[PDB]
Amino acid sequence: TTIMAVEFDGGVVMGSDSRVSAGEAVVNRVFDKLSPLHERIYCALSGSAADAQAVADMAAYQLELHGIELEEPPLVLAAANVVRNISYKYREDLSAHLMVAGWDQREGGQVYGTLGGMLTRQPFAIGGSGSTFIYGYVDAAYKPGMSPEECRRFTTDAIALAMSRDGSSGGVIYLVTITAAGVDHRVILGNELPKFYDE
Amino acid sequence: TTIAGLVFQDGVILGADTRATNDSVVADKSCEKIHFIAPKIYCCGAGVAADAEMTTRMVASKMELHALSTGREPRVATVTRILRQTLFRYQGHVGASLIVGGVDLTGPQLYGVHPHGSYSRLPFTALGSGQDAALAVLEDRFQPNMTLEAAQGLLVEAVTAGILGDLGSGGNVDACVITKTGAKLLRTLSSPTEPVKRSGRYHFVPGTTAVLTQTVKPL
Amino acid sequence: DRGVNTFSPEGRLFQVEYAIEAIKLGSTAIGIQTSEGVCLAVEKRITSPLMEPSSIEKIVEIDAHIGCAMSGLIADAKTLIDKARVETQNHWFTYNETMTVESVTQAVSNLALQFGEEDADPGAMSRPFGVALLFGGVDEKGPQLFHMDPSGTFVQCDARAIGSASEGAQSSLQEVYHKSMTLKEAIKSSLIILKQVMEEKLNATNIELATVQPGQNFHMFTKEELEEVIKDI
Amino acid sequence: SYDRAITVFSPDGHLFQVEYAQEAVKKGSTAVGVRGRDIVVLGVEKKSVAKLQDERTVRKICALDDNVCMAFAGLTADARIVINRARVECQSHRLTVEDPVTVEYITRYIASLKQRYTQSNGRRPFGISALIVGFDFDGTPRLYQTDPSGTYHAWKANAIGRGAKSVREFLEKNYTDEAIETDDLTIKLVIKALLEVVQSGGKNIELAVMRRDQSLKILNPEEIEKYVAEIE
Amino acid sequence: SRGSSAGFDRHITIFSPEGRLYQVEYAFKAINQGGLTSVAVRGKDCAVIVTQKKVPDKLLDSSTVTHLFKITENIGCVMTGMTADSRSQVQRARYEAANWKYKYGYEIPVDMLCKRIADISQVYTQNAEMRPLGCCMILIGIDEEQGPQVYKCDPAGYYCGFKATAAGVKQTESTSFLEKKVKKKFEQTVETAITCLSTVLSIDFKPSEIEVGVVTVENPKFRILTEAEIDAHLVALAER
Amino acid sequence: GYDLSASTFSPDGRVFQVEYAMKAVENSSTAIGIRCKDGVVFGVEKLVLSKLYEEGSNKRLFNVDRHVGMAVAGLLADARSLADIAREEASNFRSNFGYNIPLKHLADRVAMYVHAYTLYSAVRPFGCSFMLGSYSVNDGAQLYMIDPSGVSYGYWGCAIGKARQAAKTEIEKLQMKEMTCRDIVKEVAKIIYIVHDEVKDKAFELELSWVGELTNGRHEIVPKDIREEAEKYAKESLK
Amino acid sequence: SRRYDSRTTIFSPEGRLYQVEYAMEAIGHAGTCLGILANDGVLLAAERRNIHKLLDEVFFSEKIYKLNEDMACSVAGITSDANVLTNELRLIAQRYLLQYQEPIPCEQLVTALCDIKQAYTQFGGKRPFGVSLLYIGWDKHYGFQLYQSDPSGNYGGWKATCIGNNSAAAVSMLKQDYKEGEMTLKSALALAIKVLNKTMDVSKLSAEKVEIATLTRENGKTVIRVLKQKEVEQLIKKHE
Amino acid sequence: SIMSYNGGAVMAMKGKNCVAIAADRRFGIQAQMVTTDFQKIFPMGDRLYIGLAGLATDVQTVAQRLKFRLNLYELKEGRQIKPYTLMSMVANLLYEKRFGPYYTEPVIAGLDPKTFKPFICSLDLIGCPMVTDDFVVSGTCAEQMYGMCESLWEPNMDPDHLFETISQAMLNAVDRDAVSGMGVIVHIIEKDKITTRTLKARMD
Amino acid sequence: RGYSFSLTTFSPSGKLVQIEYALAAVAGGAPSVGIKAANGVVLATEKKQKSILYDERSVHKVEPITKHIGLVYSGMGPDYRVLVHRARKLAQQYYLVYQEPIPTAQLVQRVASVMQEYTQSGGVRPFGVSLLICGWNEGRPYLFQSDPSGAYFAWKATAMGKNYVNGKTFLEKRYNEDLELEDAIHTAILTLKESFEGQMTEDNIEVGICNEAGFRRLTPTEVKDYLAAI
Repeated sequence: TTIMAVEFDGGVVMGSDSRVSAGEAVVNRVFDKLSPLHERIYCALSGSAADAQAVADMAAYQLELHGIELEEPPLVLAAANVVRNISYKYREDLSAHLMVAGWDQREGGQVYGTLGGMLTRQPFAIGGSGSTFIYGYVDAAYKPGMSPEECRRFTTDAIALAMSRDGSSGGVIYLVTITAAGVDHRVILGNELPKFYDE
Repeated sequence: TTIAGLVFQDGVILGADTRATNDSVVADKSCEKIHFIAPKIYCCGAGVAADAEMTTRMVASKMELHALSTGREPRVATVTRILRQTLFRYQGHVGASLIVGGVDLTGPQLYGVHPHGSYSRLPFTALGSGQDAALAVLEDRFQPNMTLEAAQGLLVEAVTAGILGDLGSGGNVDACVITKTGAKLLRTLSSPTEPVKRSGRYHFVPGTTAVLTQTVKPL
Repeated sequence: DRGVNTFSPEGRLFQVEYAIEAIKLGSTAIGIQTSEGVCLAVEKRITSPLMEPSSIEKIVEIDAHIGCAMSGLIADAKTLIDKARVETQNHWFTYNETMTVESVTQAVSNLALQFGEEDADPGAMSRPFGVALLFGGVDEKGPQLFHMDPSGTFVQCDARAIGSASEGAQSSLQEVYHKSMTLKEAIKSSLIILKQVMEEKLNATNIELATVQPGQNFHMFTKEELEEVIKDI
Repeated sequence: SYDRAITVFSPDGHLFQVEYAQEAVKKGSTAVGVRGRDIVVLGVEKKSVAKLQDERTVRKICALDDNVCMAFAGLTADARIVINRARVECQSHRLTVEDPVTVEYITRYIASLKQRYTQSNGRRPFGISALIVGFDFDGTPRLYQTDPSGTYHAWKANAIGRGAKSVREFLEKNYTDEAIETDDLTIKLVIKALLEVVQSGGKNIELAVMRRDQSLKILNPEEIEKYVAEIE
Repeated sequence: SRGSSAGFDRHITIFSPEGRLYQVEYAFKAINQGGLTSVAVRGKDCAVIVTQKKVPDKLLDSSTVTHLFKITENIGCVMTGMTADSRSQVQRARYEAANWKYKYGYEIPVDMLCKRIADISQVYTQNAEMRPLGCCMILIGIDEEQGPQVYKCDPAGYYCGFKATAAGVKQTESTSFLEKKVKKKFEQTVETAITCLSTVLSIDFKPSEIEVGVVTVENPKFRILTEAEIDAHLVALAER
Repeated sequence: GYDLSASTFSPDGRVFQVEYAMKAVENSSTAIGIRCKDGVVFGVEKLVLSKLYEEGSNKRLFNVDRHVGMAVAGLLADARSLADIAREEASNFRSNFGYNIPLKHLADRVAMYVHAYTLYSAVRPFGCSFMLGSYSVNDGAQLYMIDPSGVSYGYWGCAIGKARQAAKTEIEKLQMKEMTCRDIVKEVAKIIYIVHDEVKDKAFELELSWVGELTNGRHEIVPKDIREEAEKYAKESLK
Repeated sequence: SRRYDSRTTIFSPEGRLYQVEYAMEAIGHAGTCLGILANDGVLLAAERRNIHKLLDEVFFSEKIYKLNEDMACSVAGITSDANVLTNELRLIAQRYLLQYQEPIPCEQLVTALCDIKQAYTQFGGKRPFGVSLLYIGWDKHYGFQLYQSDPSGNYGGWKATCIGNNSAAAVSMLKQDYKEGEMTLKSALALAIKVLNKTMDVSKLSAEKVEIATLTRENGKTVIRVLKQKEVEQLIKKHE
Repeated sequence: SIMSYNGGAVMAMKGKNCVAIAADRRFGIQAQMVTTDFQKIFPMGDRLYIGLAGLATDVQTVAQRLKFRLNLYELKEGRQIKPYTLMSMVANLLYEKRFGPYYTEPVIAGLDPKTFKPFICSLDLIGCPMVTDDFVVSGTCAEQMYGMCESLWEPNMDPDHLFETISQAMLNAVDRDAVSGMGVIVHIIEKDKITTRTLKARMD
Repeated sequence: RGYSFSLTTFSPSGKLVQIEYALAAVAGGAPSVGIKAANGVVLATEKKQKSILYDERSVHKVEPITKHIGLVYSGMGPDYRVLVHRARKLAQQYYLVYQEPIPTAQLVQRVASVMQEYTQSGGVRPFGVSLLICGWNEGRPYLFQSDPSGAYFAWKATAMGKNYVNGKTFLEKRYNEDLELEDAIHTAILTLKESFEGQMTEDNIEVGICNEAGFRRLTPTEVKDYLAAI
């Protein structure tokens, strides 16, 4: 599991690998780790896939009631405060991690980190078990002010690196670019993952 | 217990063995596993047999009641949702690794919902102890848009590989073909084993059993 | 019909006014406070010779230094008496000392305006206590006699008459009482007033009498002692 | 839950529900007791002879323990409730003290109970007056009367139920130490009492008997009628 | 009978000697307190709801005096009668939609929404302590199966399907005219609604005095027609 | 009559308890607000009932949250209770959603709260209206006026209390869409000095507040110098 | 609110629970029901009000319910309340059989229920059950038994009694015609058809206007049996 | 093992219109034979017996609660319980204690009330109802009974051959177990009569 | 919190006046009719349909409770929706607990109980509906009528709502025990047709049938066919 988000000017880009493994044999070699919380707020799951799913659904419910009751698209800060509350209130019972990202009229693109029940906006907020192998790459290749294609090819590279080394991560790489226009869901097949030094 | 699924052009098809062990001993030889949920939504059962039975039966009731309520077909999204909230509330103690499948107005949908609540839509899957062989052959021969006959023989290859290749999964394979038209429970599709006869008659004439006390009650 | 918590056009709860009228039907009791201690005598008002005279006990013990006379709905005052008993004994357990009279009459006085018909988490009290108590006792502050009524107001009094003929009798209390009075004089005086007020002819059976002195615990005068004191009439 | 205040004061200080419950007792089947030297007798008037009637299940003189029995009068169902609660509480007393209950304990208990239902939310007062008779562990005889108001008393011999005025006048006139010198003078005292109020004295308001350290003894209807002719 | 009354039948929801519920019938007398009249009609393609809009004070922020209430992304709503009760049923209906979406995984159909809300007004018309919410909520939504949907739930708990309707003071003349037009047959639909309502009121409305909602098969999302577009349909009415 | 509880429609369908409670608001002292280009202003005809009271007794301009003001009227204790309910509302919203609550949603929640007491015989209506003001860079100035019925309307200019009509006829004299706070304060002052029936119920105080650009959205009572220049000018406009 | 309380748990100015006595009026209007206690068995005979129409008679009897292995009960008056009471008695007796592993005697069962009816008659303010019950059941302590309970919670053992319509004439005829300890089961049948013949004023008695079920002992087991119609015609004809 | 604390095994078996239920009779604490007439086969109707096994207290408690719910059913209904209904009832009852489970592994044997079709079923200690067609077993010595039954059972045996088969099944099957035996009880359930038979088992 | 005392009190005559009044309300309801054939049961109820604006196919009075049970009522609609949802709840509990289709006599016992609970609970009025529950199982037809008072009667054929007396007298002369299902439906539709007042159509009268195949509503086409020949 290696989910990743990036902040650029018009919006964000949430890459994520597509494997969920049970121990040493995989259960699902294609699994979209990006479940929408609203029209333009995706949460990248990780950890206990069941727990992450329940949190994504409850958070989508509250964000939808709060969404309609104000009659205006709920700000991402709202979403990461509800997922932050539900991840903090149950922290002894959920091994979940939800890099909730999205767009909103009042602030533009955002990527909030919510490991362990905390809330911290960040430029690029990578997570997942494979995320411990790409800190080097992302630190060496991240330059603020990235155009969208730079963000997409960037996170594709990073998750590619994590996929080659990590056993908890493999398969295809999903990418979505959230902006004022809408969501642009894309998929990276295993024949298209950019090849790195293989030996 | 080796249950599998599959999705083809027209609809889905669920497999299932017919054995159920008691810790080292094959208790049953013809236990059913493709249970009933809605008129076209079937739910296979792996794992703790009692908990798959009870869970899928409760959710069966909620979908029947709901089905009379909305005056409509039940959508498999509903079944999977109630199943995974019921499974999630208990925190994985209810080890009932369902694989629910059906055919909605949206099209054939083969969900798979594990004991903690983690569901995942996907085109082919196989739960249970023989998920290794079933995942093997399904991985090796699956294709998008298969013929229903190729689906039937393929799934039978899968659950068969579970039957021969595993200990706690045997007897006959059961496959149920679901389509937009309706459900057909093709009970006992294939029967690999044949050992049903014998050659030693073991009869004792009445009187060989030493009876101490007796009584008869007319009804 | 109206509720129990209704204020009249004059500003008093109905149930406390009608209850303080209900106390007016009870048998007259009187006690007096002196620097030697405090006495308590109450008319039993026996109804028939078939009754046991020792049955009617309108002067009961609350602890080793607090004697609680009453008048009115004698049934209601059981919850008050048991309340006070549990109170002073819990006070002794926790704080390892005897409980002051003001503390007791204040505590037991908290269950006088605690009545209603909508809060009622239990089936709590549905009307004010139809009891007028007169907690008597001695503490480190010495002899004190605290009146109490259904309205929950506990007031320190030098000597007070409560019950049916408590008005006239109270006039006798302001008539006779003086601070330097000796306790046997208190007993004699109070018995004189009761003899003034009682309908039946007085005797040592249809009354009781108790006192609590600085070194003496609470004590109820038996038949012979009561007779010995009534020899003066 | 029902939390209305049923029992509330009225514009004289009276608790009208209590006066009304005592009205219900004043129509109850007349009962009487007396306290003798070593015996305690209770008599319950006739109640409902009704030749098809069953005797055993329509008596008013139930057992509360080995040493505590009770009459009553009025709403018989209510008295069944109070009897039940008193029984359970007697046994809980033997659980927490190991000593059988004094008559004062159980009587003051039931008086507390009746007092609570006179003074709680949505509960009417009991319509029962209970003449609980019993023997303290020292063996002294005990007569305690408890009315719906909750006030209880020791008694030499007191009568409850309808016409308790005339019968109480009777025990006021005829209760003497010559009257309770012996058993049979005691029981002929009780039945001699109710006979003013029991139609066709002889075999109507049969009674009950308890001897010192002896469980409740009951008629013996033929033996009631012996005394019947003996007094008539 | 014939208006007979006994005891507390005229005070709470208990059956009078006839069998009527005077509190519910009085509630229907209470929808006429708002002094309004709303209309919803549905053609094959979309369901349109048009209402009055009385902004008399001139200090009223006209953006907030509205009887249209987006219930979901696909479910319209037009109240009538007492106001605050209408607000409350809007909150409760929104909670129902979010809860159906959470538990059951899809958009609540209009039939199950208005059915549910009717179930929650019946409880008022049966228990004795709270009164019936005096406000007849109309819904409009496009189910993928049956198409344009308009359901009317009232304080009596009833509800039903409609090819047209109206709620408020002039429900009688509105329904009369809609009889007179449905018997004579829907594309414009909106022209029908504004023609009917303006007829029974006889006002010749201005584009600011009313509001319009539409949910089309081509556009499921409930939506509000601004005073400019309502100006378009109105001027399209005057020029024939 | 037929009017013994809110859960009883009359034969004509009017919950007489709500109407009565409105007659309770209308006996109180008039308060007014005016939403304008850059915020909201509140005045309070706070009649002082005796010279004993402290300057500042019985304030009717609260602070339900730092970006929302509240002017009340009528039975004042009930106003305080709405203060506690609203404050709990904004606090709950900041703990749930992590930012200042939009005032519109706050008058939704509170309006449902007041409305919760006009359905039962077990409780009575709040006999008090009130106004809410707020300013924010995201939504500008907003003014909502809950009444005893629970209905929430947004106003450009509002008035609640006993002289509501005269205060309305005074408020319509303004182009409040084109004024700023520091000029609105004077005109609200003139309004309160005009609508106040002086010879009956003399001796009131003027208690003002705004929230907007100049206060950075932080609702705060008016500076004493501004309140005194305001009273000076308004009284001069009386003349 | 206090205007609405009927105060069903209060005494009158003369000490008479108005709701219990009004209930006694209701059961007073119910169909008569009487059973007789004998030596060889017990029989119940109840006037049916399912008389005669397009009813189906899907059940085995009308007013006779089976309570355990060894008992039977007859209700009179409010049918629904009789249902609730029957279900409650079944629950009681089966809890006794759980907690003691033997059948429950009749006296204990009747007391357990009558404590319930008394409980409603005392507090809670609910209306009391307007349902009188006659019981029949065997127990190894005291033999065949007949228990009459009424809405006030009071009950008594009887040897033969009648509750409901014309109960006075019925108990009168029993007083004139019951031979204590000498009535046989068949003598009980004949007498019961006597009383029901004289009391039921609808006029010529049929097999359709009553039902009778008898309980006896057979081979260490109790038998609860209803009389088929042929036996009823036989016993009425014999009565002629 | 909590199950083998008392030992004991019960089986049923299906014939030609008669299902025969057996049981051992040794109530014993772990190694101490305590009683030889402990009842494990509790009737639930005219032709319906529910043989339980396992820990003794769950034997008697499940039997008594089941008889509770069954008398409530038959009274509230107008009918004896059909065997499939009884199976779903007992499965519900064991399953209500899903996390505190009764250590009982019942087998239900009987006939349809109306059509008189043979019926059996075994259950696990949490209620997985497993209807079968040839037989069932339950208890500490299940395996020996699977051997003897699986070798001795035949399709369509009339009552008498049935008693022979289940007889030798219980005898051989319990003699190779320590914690069971001490006699054997057998019930034949025909259409018209019900024969109870105890067997001569090793008393050691 | 809500009123806790019963609102239905024994009148001094002892007849529960609220249930008299509720029965008067059902007596004013739209007419309904049920008849039991030899192989099934018919249910046909009159649509008191106002203006043609109504989407008649939007809601139905004859709702199935399971695959083999129906319901028709007479009186207050929303109350009926309450009893329908309650019945579906009960039959589903029974199906979970015993794994069998609930016998109709049982379901009518429970739903009769629920109709009784509100004649006695705190501050609720009795229902205002008289159900007709038709059911099939054990190869046998069932038809029960529950009232506001909670009691249920087993019927051959019955009528309720407006003019139910003339309806029942109409059935006494026209019901025969050997009536097959279709001729039963003819008899019921004639029964309503006696006092319809409005020229029945396939839109304004509903028809339900319960037979061995289960319960269901007859589509207005088929009901139109039966509305032929009359």
